[PDB]
Parts: sequence; structure tokens; C-alpha cells
Amino acid sequence: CRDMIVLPEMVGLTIYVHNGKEFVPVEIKPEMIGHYLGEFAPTRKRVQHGAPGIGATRSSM
Amino acid sequence: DFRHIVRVAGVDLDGNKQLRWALTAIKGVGINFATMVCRVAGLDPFMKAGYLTDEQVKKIEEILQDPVAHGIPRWAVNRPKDYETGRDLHLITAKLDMAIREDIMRLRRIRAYRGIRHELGLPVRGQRTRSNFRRGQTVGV
Amino acid sequence: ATVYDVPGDLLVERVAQRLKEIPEIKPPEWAPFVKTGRHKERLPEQEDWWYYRVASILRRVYLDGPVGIERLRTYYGGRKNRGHAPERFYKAGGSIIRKALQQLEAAGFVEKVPGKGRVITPKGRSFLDKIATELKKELEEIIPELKKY
Amino acid sequence: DEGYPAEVIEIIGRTGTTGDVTQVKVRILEGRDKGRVIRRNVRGPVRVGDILILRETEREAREIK
Amino acid sequence: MRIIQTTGKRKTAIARAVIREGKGRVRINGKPVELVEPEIARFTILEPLILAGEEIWNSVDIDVKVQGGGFMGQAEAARIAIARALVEWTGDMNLKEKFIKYDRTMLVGDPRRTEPHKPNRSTKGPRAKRQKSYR
Amino acid sequence: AKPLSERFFIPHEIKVMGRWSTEDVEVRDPSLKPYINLEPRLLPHTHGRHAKKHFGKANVHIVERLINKIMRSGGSHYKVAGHFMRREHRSLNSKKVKAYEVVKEAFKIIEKRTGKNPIQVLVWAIENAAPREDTTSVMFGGIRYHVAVDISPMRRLDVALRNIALGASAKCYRTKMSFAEALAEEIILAANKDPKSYAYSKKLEIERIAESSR
Amino acid sequence: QKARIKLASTNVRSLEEVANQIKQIAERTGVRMSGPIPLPTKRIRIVTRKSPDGEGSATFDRWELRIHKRLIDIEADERAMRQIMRIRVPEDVTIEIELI
RNA sequence: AGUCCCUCCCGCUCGGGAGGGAGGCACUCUGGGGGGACUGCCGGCGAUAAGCCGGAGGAAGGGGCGGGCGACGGUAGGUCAGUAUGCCCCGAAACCCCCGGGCUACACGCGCGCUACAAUGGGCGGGACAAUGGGUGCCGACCCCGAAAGGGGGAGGUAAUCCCCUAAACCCGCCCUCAGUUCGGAUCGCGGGCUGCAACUCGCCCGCGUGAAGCUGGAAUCCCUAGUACCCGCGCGUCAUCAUCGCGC
RNA sequence: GUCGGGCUCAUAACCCGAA
Ligand SMILES: [Mg+2]
Ligand SMILES: [Mg+2]
Ligand SMILES: [Mg+2]
Ligand SMILES: [Mg+2]
Ligand SMILES: [Mg+2]
Ligand SMILES: [Mg+2]
Ligand SMILES: [Mg+2]
Ligand SMILES: [Mg+2]
Ligand SMILES: [Mg+2]
Ligand SMILES: [Mg+2]
Ligand SMILES: [Mg+2]
Ligand SMILES: [Mg+2]
Ligand SMILES: [Mg+2]
Ligand SMILES: [Mg+2]
Ligand SMILES: [Mg+2]
Ligand SMILES: [Mg+2]
Ligand SMILES: [Mg+2]
Repeated sequence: CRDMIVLPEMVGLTIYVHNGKEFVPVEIKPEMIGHYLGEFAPTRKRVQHGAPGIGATRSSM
Repeated sequence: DFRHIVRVAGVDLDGNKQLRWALTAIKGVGINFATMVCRVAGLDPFMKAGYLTDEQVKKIEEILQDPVAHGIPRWAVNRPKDYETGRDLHLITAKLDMAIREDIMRLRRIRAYRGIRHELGLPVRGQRTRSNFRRGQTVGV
Repeated sequence: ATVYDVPGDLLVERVAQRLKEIPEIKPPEWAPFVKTGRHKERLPEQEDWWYYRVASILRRVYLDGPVGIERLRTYYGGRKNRGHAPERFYKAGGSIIRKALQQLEAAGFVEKVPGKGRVITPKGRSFLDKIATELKKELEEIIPELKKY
Repeated sequence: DEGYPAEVIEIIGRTGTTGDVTQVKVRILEGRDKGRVIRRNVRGPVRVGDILILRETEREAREIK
Repeated sequence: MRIIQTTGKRKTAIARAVIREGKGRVRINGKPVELVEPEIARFTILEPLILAGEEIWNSVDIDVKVQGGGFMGQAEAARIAIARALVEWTGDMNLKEKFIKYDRTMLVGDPRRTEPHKPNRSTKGPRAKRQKSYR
Repeated sequence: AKPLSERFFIPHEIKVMGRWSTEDVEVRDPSLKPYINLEPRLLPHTHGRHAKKHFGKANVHIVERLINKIMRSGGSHYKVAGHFMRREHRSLNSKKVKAYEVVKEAFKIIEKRTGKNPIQVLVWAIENAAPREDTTSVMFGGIRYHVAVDISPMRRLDVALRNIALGASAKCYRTKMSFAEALAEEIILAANKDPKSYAYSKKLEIERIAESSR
Repeated sequence: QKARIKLASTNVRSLEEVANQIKQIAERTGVRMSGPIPLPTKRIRIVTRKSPDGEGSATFDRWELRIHKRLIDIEADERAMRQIMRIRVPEDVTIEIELI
């Protein structure tokens, strides 16, 4: 349930939120009140770019 | 009578400008809000800023201290329903900057998606990033 | 002489000046703080804009009655600048128009036709046409071609 | 200093790289060779009865096919 | 009591004019013609009356109802209607010959209409097209 | 500002814009005389009915030709005084009312400044701005060369009008001067053969290049 | 005491035939019948891309269906109402009769 | 539109306007049928043919103007991921359903556009004139509430009847006066709404605040011959919600 | 000499900008 809103009674617990392939742990702090759970389980990996390949520029084709 | 420079709430204002536009040099005050405060003070928005008196400057600073208590509607302030106290507040300059910094820091402390976007310096309001938002230099093949 | 015989803007100016003498016309308490619609950017620059809007609405009821809130909202709308997106037409808000119509009815100048809108009373017609006659008298001193009409 | 006027009396044909030029026969109206008929090359639309202002009257265009 | 009716058209604007003996009053949708704005529109309507002359102008009254089109289409349609009414009412051929010399369209009209739009940038026009690229 | 007698102006005679007669206007150049139309007419707006027929523009009143010339952007695909002037959404393309008012205000300024009938001053300017000799291009060995030719009167008229309009367009671009004042200034300068005029200098340059390529 | 007859069809000839037959019936008896009033034609236009794939220059079809209409007024008299009520229009014609 | 009656306004009514009813089909319009243009008439060029060039008259003049309809074939051009179909494969999974993700990532190269770089303007108040289409799983006048977005009731409409629907560019008056500005509005903070089973990933709208690059563009290169191009808004498709697009006005 | 863009069906030659 990524669309569940965090309520004051959930503070202090630990909940494992699905992100597409795995359940990731989220520890509820008081300043989290009012946010969706999915906001704390990113679904994409940060991008670290490599070298541009063949066809990446007009003169490389 | 006329003064070329008038300091209001710790900001140097032009004296040859209309009062309503002169007030916008304060960070936190745009043209609409400045017209509202001029009207509440009982002052002509089109008078030159250099004809002000000391009592008028004091009154303007008092209005800017607490606009809501002086009759400015609660939907016109730049920080309604403050996160800490719950009141309807209006801030200028250093206090405004520190409140914005605190909001971003609070987002970052709980590791919310928006806070991570702030940290990495990437757009935070759902934009596509493949084509535009490029700031750098071309990579070679 | 009638409303049809004089330029509209000059008549609205004269009527707005004459409306300040009627005790039933008073700006609301939120009037100092609002725009006239989502397609505007800045507040009105005249301290007495309420009387101009009221006079325009009265002349509009005279010419096109019976007429209701929604169609007047069409009339007072306009084009909006949307940043990087193209400009578009939008309607005006309703509170100003509804309050002006209620005040005009309180003054006896307009009245309500059920399910149809608001129309000008004989008193309102006389009020407008007298000012139009006065303006036309002044006007034909400098435009002699207006004496035949 | 002010040129000499000449009247177009006959149209010969189009010329130039892109067809923008017309060759004509003109009769001089003023000056030393008043009455002489010569052929000239002109840029722009022209019809019989027009008047040109020649800055000199000793150059004649080569006859075209 | 003579009443004469005439019609004029210009690109979806339609004008119907009525003429009878009067004092020189000309109204357009209820407004005196002397107060029409802008000036360029006002001069469009007034040309036939000035051509006819002050004697004929002051001896009639003209009422014109016009709908459709825009502010320049409506002025020209009213101009056509007024010119046709003036030639029919007074019935003299010097004035008619005067209209044809100054502006033939005053009496014969204008048949032009918009060309329907076509694909490849249809919203812009029948002939304008998208910029072409090869690489 | 503008008096009500001018806001609601009623003319009673057939003359240009109801304000100026062209009865004493003379055209000195014998070549341009049959192409500068001066027949009496009140409103200079023919609704573009002349362009279809060949040589149709000859019988179009000169003031309407000027109005048509200024109804433009100015610098789209070539530079004027060193710049493109692409105005796009704030140009005068297809806005004939604004161009009409620009010409009217320029005429009033001209008449006040010189004391003469504005049509006469405009005629003098176009006479001084009309070139008499031009060039055509040839190619040899990958090099482009000039060859001198004569100019027909209709092209002379068109070029003079275009250059007067472009000069006015350049004088008001991103400066405190207004379009009407710039047009009046350009016309007056061209009438007096001042090299400060764009059209007259252009006229001199064209003739010099044609002369040195015979 | 008057009846209103509404007609519609995709074919002009059949529509004309039915209206003329009703007119003949109204002529065959002493009764006034307001002439068949033509209402504006209803047009259904649909524009579609021609190619099944998305390769090549885009080209379009403009398909149209036209529905014509008529209106007839007659005074409800039984000697005349029986003759009109027993008429059979072709299958491609809609007929609707009401009393006002 | 002319004509009769009733009511209300004005310079107090000799005259001038606005509604409503009786009445009419004149005028506009709607849509069936018909007329009209044929190089027919006149003068030249060509041959005395085929035709071409210029005139009258004309609403229209030389395929009158704008569209539909694309021969025998080729292009091993695109499409089996619209549907049809041979062969080869999977056939307890490569078939059938449910939940959560992704197609929306971001050092960077490119296409087509939108908004600008301001006075051939920005703002504020006032005044003008459209057409195409669409509506019962819907269009909604009119009244009330709210500063706005929006909310609560609801006439009429299965439609030449009711509704979407009082466009913008344009015109008048006042402020700003050549400045990174009263130009530009990207980016971000706080708050208020709508659709939906669901709005974080990943929707649209409103109020206050914030205020990036940009001061006209190298070599190159595109569209267009008349109600055309430029400039300005609007309708329909898609659609629960969402238009910087397509097709049209 | 490096990097990027133009021109060409494409590559080389050629043109432009930049560090
Ligand atoms: Mg408006
Ligand atoms: Mg803008
Ligand atoms: Mg735009
Ligand atoms: Mg078009
Ligand atoms: Mg054809
Ligand atoms: Mg293949
Ligand atoms: Mg291929
Ligand atoms: Mg995709
Ligand atoms: Mg701005
Ligand atoms: Mg405005
Ligand atoms: Mg700024
Ligand atoms: Mg928020
Ligand atoms: Mg979201
Ligand atoms: Mg900068
Ligand atoms: Mg600048
Ligand atoms: Mg698409
Ligand atoms: Mg190469």
C-alpha cells in the first residue's frame, strides 16, 4: 500500500514498503505525519553516466 | 520635506518612486501586497516615497509586523497556517529565508523524495528531464 | 435623448460620478484587497473603482435585460497570459457582479424577473436617460451634427 | 547632372542569368543626340510608353537572339 | 409615404437598410453614424453620402440593421446598402455614373470568401505548411 | 488629451483623410509622373483589390501605398543598419488601423515642422530617394561580378517607398523615439538630401556601385 | 385541431414523393395545408487517417452522411386523416405524426 | 419593414426611443427546382487550321475559383503490434487473470514548436464586432454562497424551439519613459480546490510570496502568388480528469 | 592539434563556433 497516509498512531513502528521488487524498511518519525508511505521508498536507481556510445553524436554514427 | 533615501524595516528605499512600487524592494513584498498595506495605512499608493514622515514609517512597520491583526485577509499572507504554531504569519528577508531553509531541511531529514531531489539539485515538481534542464558541457564520443 | 445617442464610456464616467450620492451604493469590506478575475495580474489602480463597475453593470442591464450572473461573467472576462503557455480566454468571478446587482435592486433601479434575470425599472430608465440628455446637450455644442437627432 | 529622358517604343526580349532583364529600343528626348534610337537593358517591369532617365547616352546594349 | 429597402453583403456580414423622406438622420444599429468608431470605419460608411452632396443628404432618413462578420465587414456592407438605396431612391444617372467611377464595388459588391483549410498544418491555413528538415 | 472635436471628426469634402488637398502638388520627374496617383479620394483603403492584375498598382493612391509599406515587421531575413528586427507578436502585420494612425500623426508633425503641405514633402522625398541605375549579377570562375543596367519607373517607385519605410523602422527600434516621429524625420531628411537619411544614402550607394561597374 | 407531420430521409427523391402524396391528399379534400417547410440538412462528417501503419506522408479521408428533413402542417379532419394515416413511406423514410 | 392597440422613458412632447400583444412572409435565412459563360461578339498574330494576344458587356472570362476521383507497373518501400492467413515455435507456459513497479530515468547530440528578449510596448478602468461544430453515460440558463479556484438548488432541451455563447487581435482615458526596468516568468516555499477505486513515484486548477537565462541570433536553412502569407482568438477529436498536438472555423 | 555544429545518400576535402 504505497498510497497510505501516515497517521500519528503509526509513529514508533517499522513498516516495509514495496518499491516494485523488494520491501524496504521505513521507520516512522513524528515529522512524517501527513506524507504518503511511497514517498520513502524510491522506485528508481540513481544514474551514474558512462561514456557516450556509437551514434550519440552526429559525427559518431 | 523631501528625502531621497528612506529606510523602512531595515531596507533603503528609493525616494523618487511611487510608494507602492518602492515597497517591493523588500523581499517578501510584491506589488499586490504593497497596495494592500498602503490602503490599510490610509496612504495614497501613488504618492512619492520621499514625502513620508516618521509616524507613517512607524505605522507601516507595525502593519508589516502583524498584517492579519490590522485587517489584511488571511488568504493574502505568504505563510498561512504556520507549521510550528499554527497561526497565519507573514515574513520578510532573513526570517523568510531561514523558514524556507528549515522547510527544505525538514524534508531532507526524513529522507522524502522531494528532499532527495533538493539534495541532488534536480527538478522537484514532476518535470521530464531527458531533453531540457541541461546545464553543463557536451561529452564526446 | 436616450442611452443610444451618446458614447458609452463617457456616459459610464458621468453615471459613476452621479452614483456616489446614493446611500445604498457602498463598496464591500473586502473591496480593497481583491482582483476582478483570474485573468488579471494586479489590483485596480483607482481608489473608487467600485462605482465604475456598478455604473457599467447598470448600463449593461439597461441595454441587454433580462440578464443573469453567468452571462455578465462572460462579459467581464478576458485574455490571460499563461507564462510559457499560449494566452486564453477566461470568465470573471461572480461575487462582485452579484453584490452590485443586489445593491442596485436595494436602490430601486433594477428588479428581478423570475427564472429570467434582472431588468431595468422605470425609475432606473429615467435616471439613466436624464444623464444621457445632459451629456448630449453638452456634446452638441462642439459637434453640431448631433442636433438633428 | 540630371540625366536625359528617353521613351520606350519597342520590346525586344528577356535576358539575364535568371530572366530578370528586358531589352528595349528607346528614343532620346533631350540633349545632344535628341532623336536617336538606341537599345538598352532594363531591370524591372516596363511597357510601351514608359520613360527612362539615362545618366549617359553613348552605351548601347549588344543585340540578343 | 415611400419606403425603399436595400441589401448588402461582405464576407458573412449582412446589412438591410430602409430609406424614406426625412431630415438627414442616419443610424447604424440604433447609433448615429457621426459617432461610429474607429475613424477608419466611420469614413467607410460616409463616402456615398458625401459623394451625393448636401442637398440630397439632408432630405432623407436612413436606418440600417447589420449582423455577422466583423467591424470592417459590417461597415462595407452598410456602405453597399446605402449606395444602392441612394441610386434607387433618387433615380438619376449622373449620381450612378459618379459611383461607378469612384468605386465600382459600391454597386456590384465583393464576391471574395475564405478558402477552406487543408492538411499539413491545417489550423494555420490552406497553403502554409510545416518547416521541412532533412537530418 | 485628444480634444473631442478631433475624436469625432466629420468631413464634408473629398480630400485625403478629410484634411489635406493635393491640387497644388506637382511631380517634377517626368518618369515618375504617370505612376504617382493623386486623384481625389477621401479614405485610402482599397482592400487589396489591385494586386491581382498586372500594372494594377499604378492606379493606387500614393498615401495608401505608403500605409501598406509600413504595415510590416521590418528586418526579417536581412539586416537593416546591422541588425535583424524580428518583431513577430508585436509587429504591425495586418493591422491597417494602427498604420493609418501612424501615417496621420506623421503628416501632422511634418506640416507643423515645415509649414508646407505634407503630400508635397512626401513627393520630394520619394523623388530624391529613387535610383536611376542599378546592377545585375554574373558568375565566372567561381567569382561574382556586376553589370550596370537601367531601372524602370515602377521599380524606382517601389524601391524608394521600401527604403523610406525601412529607414523609419530602424530609427524607432529600441530607442525613445516613436514610430510617427521617426517617419516624419526620415521624410524630411530625404526631402533635403541630408546623408542622415537612410533612403538617400542607399540611393547614392546604389548609383555609385552601378557607375563603377560599366 | 391541427396535426404536425415530420419527415426525414437520406434520399431526396423519396422525401419529395411522400410530401407530394400528402399534398395531393390535402388537395383532394377541402382543407388548408401549410406547404412543406424545409428544415436545415443535418451533416455528419468524420475525418480519418488513411494508412493502417504510421509510415509515409499523412493523408486523410473526409466521409459524409446527409440527412434531409421536411415539416408539414394540416388540420386534423378524420375524412382527411384516414387517407394520410394509410400511406406507406419507403423503408428509408421516418414519419412522425402528432396533434397540436 | 410598413400597419393597430397597451405600458414605460426623454429636451415635457410639436417630436424621439424601448418592451408586449394582434398581424404579416415584404426583407434576411433555410432548401427543392430552374437561368446564367459558349472563345459567343469585336480587333490583331498564326495558315485561311489548331490556337494564342488584347477590348467591350458582365455577378462571373478564357479547367470562373477551391476540393474528390491516382492508368500498366516498379519500389523484396511500410504494416502479420487493426482485422484475415501458410510455415516454424510455446503449449502447465511464450495461453488466461490479480497486486506493486516501468514506458515519465539524465554528464550529453538532434527534429518540430511555445514564451520572450520590450514603446511597431507592460499595467489599470471603460467601449466594440464572429463563424464552424457539439449536447440525455449529457448541455445546463436562472437564484443563493464564496476573494479565487469552486460549492448548494435547478427552468428548458432527444434540439432552426433550450444550452455550450456578450471571442481576441481593435478603440478611449490614466500610470510607467529606454531600464535586466512596472521587460521576461523559468525555478522554488506555504496554503485552498476538482476528477477518480487510487494523485508519492506520476494529473489539472486558484491565492500570497520568490524572481533564472535572455538586450535581435555564426556557417547554414524553411513556407508562401490573394481574401493567399503574416497577426488573432474559437469549435471538434482524443477525454472520468488532462492540449504548447491533429483536423477545421 | 582537441571538441562541437554545418554541407553530402554517405566518407574525404571545404565552411563556422569554441576551449
Ligand atoms: Mg474587455
Ligand atoms: Mg505577453
Ligand atoms: Mg501568443
Ligand atoms: Mg484562413
Ligand atoms: Mg477545377
Ligand atoms: Mg523490406
Ligand atoms: Mg528504410
Ligand atoms: Mg514514450
Ligand atoms: Mg511582467
Ligand atoms: Mg483591458
Ligand atoms: Mg525584474
Ligand atoms: Mg504542498
Ligand atoms: Mg503527484
Ligand atoms: Mg544576463
Ligand atoms: Mg533593451
Ligand atoms: Mg498526438
Ligand atoms: Mg565530412
